[PDB]
Amino acid sequence: AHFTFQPEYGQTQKMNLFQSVTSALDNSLAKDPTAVIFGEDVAFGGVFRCTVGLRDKYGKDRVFNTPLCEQGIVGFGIGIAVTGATAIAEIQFADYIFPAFDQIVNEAAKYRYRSGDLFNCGSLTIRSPWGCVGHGALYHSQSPEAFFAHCPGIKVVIPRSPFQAKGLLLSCIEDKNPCIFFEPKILYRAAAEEVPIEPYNIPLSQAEVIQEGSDVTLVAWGTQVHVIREVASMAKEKLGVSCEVIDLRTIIPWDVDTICKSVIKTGRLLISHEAPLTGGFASEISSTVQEECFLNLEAPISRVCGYDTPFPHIFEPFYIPDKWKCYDALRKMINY
Amino acid sequence: AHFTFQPEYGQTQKMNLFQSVTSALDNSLAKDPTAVIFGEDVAFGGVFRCTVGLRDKYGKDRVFNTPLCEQGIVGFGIGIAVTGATAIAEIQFADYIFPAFDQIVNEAAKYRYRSGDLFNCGSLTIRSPWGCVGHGALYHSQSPEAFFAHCPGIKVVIPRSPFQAKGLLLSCIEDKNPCIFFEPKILYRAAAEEVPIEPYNIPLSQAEVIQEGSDVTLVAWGTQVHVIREVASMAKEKLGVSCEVIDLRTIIPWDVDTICKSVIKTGRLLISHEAPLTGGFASEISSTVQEECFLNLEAPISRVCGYDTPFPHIFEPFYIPDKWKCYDALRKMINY
Amino acid sequence: PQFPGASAEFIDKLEFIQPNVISGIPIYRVMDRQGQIINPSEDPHLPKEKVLKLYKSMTLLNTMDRILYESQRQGRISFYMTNYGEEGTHVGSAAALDNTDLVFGQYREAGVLMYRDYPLELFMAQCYGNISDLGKGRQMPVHYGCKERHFVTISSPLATQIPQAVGAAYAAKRANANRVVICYFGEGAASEGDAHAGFNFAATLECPIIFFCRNNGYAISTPTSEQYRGDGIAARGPGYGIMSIRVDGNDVFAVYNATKEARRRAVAENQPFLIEAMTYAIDHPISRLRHYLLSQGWWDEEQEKAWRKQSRRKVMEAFEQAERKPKPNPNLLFSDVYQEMPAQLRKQQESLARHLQTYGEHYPLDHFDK
Amino acid sequence: PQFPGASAEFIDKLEFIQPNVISGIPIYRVMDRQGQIINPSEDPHLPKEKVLKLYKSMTLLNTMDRILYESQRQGRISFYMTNYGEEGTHVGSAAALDNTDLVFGQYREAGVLMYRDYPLELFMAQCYGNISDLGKGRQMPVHYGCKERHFVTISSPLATQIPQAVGAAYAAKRANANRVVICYFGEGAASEGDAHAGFNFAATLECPIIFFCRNNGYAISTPTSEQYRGDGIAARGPGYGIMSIRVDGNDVFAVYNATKEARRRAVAENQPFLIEAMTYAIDHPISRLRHYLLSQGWWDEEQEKAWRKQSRRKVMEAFEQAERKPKPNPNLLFSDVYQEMPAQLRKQQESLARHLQTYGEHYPLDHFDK
Ligand SMILES: Cc1ncc(C[n+]2csc(CCOP(=O)(O)OP(=O)(O)O)c2C)c(N)n1
Ligand SMILES: Cc1ncc(C[n+]2csc(CCOP(=O)(O)OP(=O)(O)O)c2C)c(N)n1
Ligand SMILES: [Cl-]
Ligand SMILES: [Cl-]
Ligand SMILES: [Cl-]
Ligand SMILES: [Cl-]
Ligand SMILES: [Cl-]
Ligand SMILES: [Cl-]
Ligand SMILES: [Cl-]
Ligand SMILES: [Cl-]
Ligand SMILES: [K+]
Ligand SMILES: [K+]
Ligand SMILES: [K+]
Ligand SMILES: [K+]
Ligand SMILES: [Mn+2]
Ligand SMILES: [Mn+2]
Repeated sequence: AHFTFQPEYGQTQKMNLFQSVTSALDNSLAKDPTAVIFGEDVAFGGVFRCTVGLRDKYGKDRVFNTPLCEQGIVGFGIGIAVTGATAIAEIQFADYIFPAFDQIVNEAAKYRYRSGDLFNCGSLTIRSPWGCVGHGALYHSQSPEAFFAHCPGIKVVIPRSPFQAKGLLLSCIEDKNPCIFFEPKILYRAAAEEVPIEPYNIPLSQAEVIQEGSDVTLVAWGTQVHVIREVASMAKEKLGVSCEVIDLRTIIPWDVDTICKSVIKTGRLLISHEAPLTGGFASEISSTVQEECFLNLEAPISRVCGYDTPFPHIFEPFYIPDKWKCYDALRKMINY
Repeated sequence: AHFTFQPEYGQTQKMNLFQSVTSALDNSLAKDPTAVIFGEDVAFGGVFRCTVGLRDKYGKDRVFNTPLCEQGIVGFGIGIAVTGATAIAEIQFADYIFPAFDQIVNEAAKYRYRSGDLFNCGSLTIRSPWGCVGHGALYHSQSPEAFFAHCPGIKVVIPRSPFQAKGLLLSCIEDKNPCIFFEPKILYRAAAEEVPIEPYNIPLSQAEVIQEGSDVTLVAWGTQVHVIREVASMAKEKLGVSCEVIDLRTIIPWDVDTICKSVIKTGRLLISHEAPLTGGFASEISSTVQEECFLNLEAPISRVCGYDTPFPHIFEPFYIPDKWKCYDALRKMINY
Repeated sequence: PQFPGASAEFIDKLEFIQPNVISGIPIYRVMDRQGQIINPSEDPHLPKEKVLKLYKSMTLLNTMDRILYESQRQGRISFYMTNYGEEGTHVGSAAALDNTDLVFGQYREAGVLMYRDYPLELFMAQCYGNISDLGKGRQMPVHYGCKERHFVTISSPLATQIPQAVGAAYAAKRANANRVVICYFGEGAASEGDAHAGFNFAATLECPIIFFCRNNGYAISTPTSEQYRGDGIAARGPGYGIMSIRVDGNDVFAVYNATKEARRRAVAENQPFLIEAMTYAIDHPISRLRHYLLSQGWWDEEQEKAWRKQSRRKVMEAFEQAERKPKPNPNLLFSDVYQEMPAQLRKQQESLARHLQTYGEHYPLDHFDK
Repeated sequence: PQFPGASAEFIDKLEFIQPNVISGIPIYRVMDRQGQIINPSEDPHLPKEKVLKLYKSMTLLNTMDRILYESQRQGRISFYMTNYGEEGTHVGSAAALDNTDLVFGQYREAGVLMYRDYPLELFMAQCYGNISDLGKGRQMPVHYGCKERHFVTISSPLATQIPQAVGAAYAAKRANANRVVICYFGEGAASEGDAHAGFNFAATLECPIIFFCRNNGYAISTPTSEQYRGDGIAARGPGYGIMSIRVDGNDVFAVYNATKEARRRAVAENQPFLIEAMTYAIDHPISRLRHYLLSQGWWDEEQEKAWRKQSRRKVMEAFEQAERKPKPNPNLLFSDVYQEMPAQLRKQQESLARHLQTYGEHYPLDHFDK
């Protein structure tokens, strides 16, 4: 495997990431009688098990299958939400969100603005499996967040763990704005961690500094947080370099203040993501940090990203911005 | 109006931008017997007149109306192109390209790669009206280029004038890769210029330095080139500042070398575009220039872009990155 | 034959199923062009007050259209779509709904609002983007919306409202609302992928929705011969399992009757209905209804003249007031992007205010509020 | 009735048109489960060599499936979709095409390739992403393609190939090709917006295309009761003006006959045809054909045994060779993104080569070519 997963709210239970999604969804349906969950194959529990047991517990009218039509799924969800009801749509793989792109970008995102707040689809959340999985090739690997980051009026949120996933998904579901929640599918069955049984929230638009450091700031999200955590460890052991490791968590609106404050301290930034470099979200972070922290920068901001190709099958091990790529970039940046 | 339009190949004729598109299309159909043009309302000459006379000249089998379905129009075009025939699809407003997003991003862009070059849709071009028009509000104003810039396998091209439009459109039509050509609709009937009657090409992935300068590099595309040309004039007269003015022309793949060479000389860069700031293409240019020209930068790279909202109706004059906004940003940057 | 996908016999000869397009689904009509009821069993016998409201709503819409169309030709407003030929489809269907049934539509639906007593002042406020506009001047003209009157704000992208209308209907089912959703769209818009989505979802998910397709034979320049090759839109409904009918869109009573029966059954059965109303893209709904009124003794030329005058005055008073109002505060360009305003969006707003403090003479500040 | 959108009479009574779903379009069948021809006028009388090729193509596919399914369960390959239950729809339709008719499909179409003599070595090369793969190892297993055999490379996103197939057909019309395009998709995929696009465009643009919908009653876990409410996919065709038929997908002769007649008419008339083949999601096409062979005196248990053995050997020889081949040069991750390689993409490739020179011990370099 290319990563290693490692590491107040009442009773907890060990949960993997799919279970933690199920738990968030269950808590949501229990406390919100309007809430419904729908999409392709969600009734029998979903192709990644995220809705197991929910239809039996809550009823066929609340956990149900749609026809095979992503533009429909999203338009339908918007419609539920326009009435004030909580609509939790599933898109089976993030790779298949694009049919719904017009509904997301021209409708959901603009719904409140264009109506002067007479109508909204704030109670809509779209969740979808995301990111590489070792062998998913072009259409089971994609990381689409940068496509949505250019669209004012939607929130895009990506967790790094089961604890984070449940708190962030609850916040998406309860947030008064249409949210896309991308679930890193490689983590669904990876290692478990303790997750509270009862509902709790992790705030949107807030990055989390998971390790403090003074020489360089490393920023990522999803599975890639675990890659940069390992890179921090490699840098410490091999170079005596102290790395501040930050999980961005929310892509938009993003936590500009946390990232800038870190870079003012360290004077160096490396941003990493599986998505292709060109037009990737790292370009927005780099641009912004350069604008706010120009005088503090000791070296050029580094982006270690996937290459500007479609996501390959047999070449995946050569494509991903792995720990060795991140490490080397960091080494050069420190030597600048 | 918010802009002013101003300014070897055989016989020329004065043409506005729509006429120049018509002329490119006519030349294409004359010399390529496979070429067909299709989309909504193209048969009677199009809602912006870009196909006037073409059906009468070339036949109903070559210039024809489709049903009202953008996902169909693009899928259909891909299909024509898979056979080796030239397919020139029209999307009526760029704002309505999003239904076709899955066909563009998951199909057209990946067609060659995923087949190992057994199949391709290289002979596909999608042209669409683009950019603000003074009163187009949410759905007749959009600049979608940054959404497509994150997709390896497509080319995105935007002209600033009738001469440029015809040469760039011919190159898109003849290029062996699926191209999106965005036509700045505010220019369709604005001022004419001399355009060659016969076919000619302007290269893709090449920026054009339209005015040489030594104090600051200004970069834009489309109508915004005319805004920065005026800003250069304001800077010279009011501040004694020499501005190097660059039309990017091709969004992807973009001419990194031309922009970096300019910034190595001037030490300052301001990038401007009508599209919203966050996730806009200026972030890619800023990031990259920072990476290549770190030691040459005398000041933070400026982005003067539209705000991070949907494109408004009555507030348009306050929304656009006009000459005064660009000028002020430049003033501050020079004073840094 | 034991196949899960379909219920059918075997057949031992090869036979393709042919479309029946030359002999299509017939066009339901209640009154002829002289305003006479053809079949008394089909008379809705609407009371005089209601029939006059239908007539006045249709003619007031037409008066508004004339004034605002001219305003657009002069560039006083930036865009306008008229309702000519669609007055009867919209007022007749609206009259068959309950006042709280939620409406989705697009560009030809102003008559639904007019029937529901939407103020002339607010139609005009939207078209002028003035301070009275509850849409805060953000959308192009004729993109109307009213929460109070259950009329979801129009958007330009065609057919997007179709699967949305279905979701709203599904929600109303769950709420045990005894409410229907109606969704208007043209025959061109029916070519969009989102129409297939909406039709199919409404059927499989058993939603109380009326699909109301206006077929006027054209989508901008495109005749229906280039739009589809089956028997209009009505003939698609059965293939989705949707109860369907075609009606004469120049006959308010045909439209009313079809809509009233669709509404009754949709709410009771939780099943979608499709109505395809045949109109002309522009023997008019207003004339036909006028002949009906005369035959009952319910109108005359004196009333016609006085109403023409009164309605022109009401429209001109609203028009003049609308033109004189200021536009909203430019600060409103930044609100409602999200419910709350993100800090980075507030920063852009502050950047605008700083810019206008220095460069304000170059902006139309005197036309905008505060 | 003078309406441009439709050809129809008036009707003076209100009547909704009902779907006929309980008595659907009948299922065309040529032979019963014991392999007997039901109606001699429907016998295609295919010659013995061809019928044996149908049989052997179907059983070789099934043998391949068994071996590769197991390989996937063991993680030797990363993904696999079987053809079980779909052998007859694919081989029977493929046999009715001209060898140069262009095929678009997705995941259940390997039998078309097998019929067209695609080498076992190349099916396996794609599934292993090895050096022999003309797709250069870039796509997931079973995403086959062959230019030489006019079989357009499969992609994962469902229904995208439908409007593409229509464009290719339009192009073939213009080329005066005397060529058809066939487009395969499942009943689930037919719910996508792109299926509505494709169907409608083929009709209005008059394209020589056969739409071949496999209806096996399920899309992953979703039964057709949750997928649609009309009478399968066949009943949608007439609403688009498309000639339609339903066939028994376990009967190679029914499939062949429907496809052969659709092809004949599509090329001649420039009009689309829809075939909906009813199958089982997994009284099998191979058994039925086997009974037919026996009744003609064309096969026996000795031949069955020897072919089973020979085909297992051929598949195992290809499987073993495929597993032993190296994967392609990692440089191939960068080519064919565009036709040419942009300079900035070459820079990324050079960056990879520099990285592997230093960190190469951490990568599986010994498994990849050069
Ligand atoms: C997705 C999209 N594509 C194109 C347009 C441009 N457009 C505005 S109206 C129209 C024709 C619509 O025809 P129809 O639905 O039949 O309604 P009608 O105008 O005839 O009432 C078109 C193509 C649009 N608004 N949205
Ligand atoms: C656009 C998209 N959405 C979802 C998927 C995931 N998916 C792969 S196969 C399948 C079911 C397809 O059903 P059907 O078309 O009936 O074909 P069958 O598998 O029954 O042969 C789904 C939903 C996909 N590949 N593409
Ligand atoms: Cl007037
Ligand atoms: Cl429009
Ligand atoms: Cl006044
Ligand atoms: Cl000025
Ligand atoms: Cl085995
Ligand atoms: Cl899949
Ligand atoms: Cl070997
Ligand atoms: Cl290692
Ligand atoms: K939400
Ligand atoms: K091209
Ligand atoms: K709409
Ligand atoms: K596909
Ligand atoms: Mn129309
Ligand atoms: Mn199926």
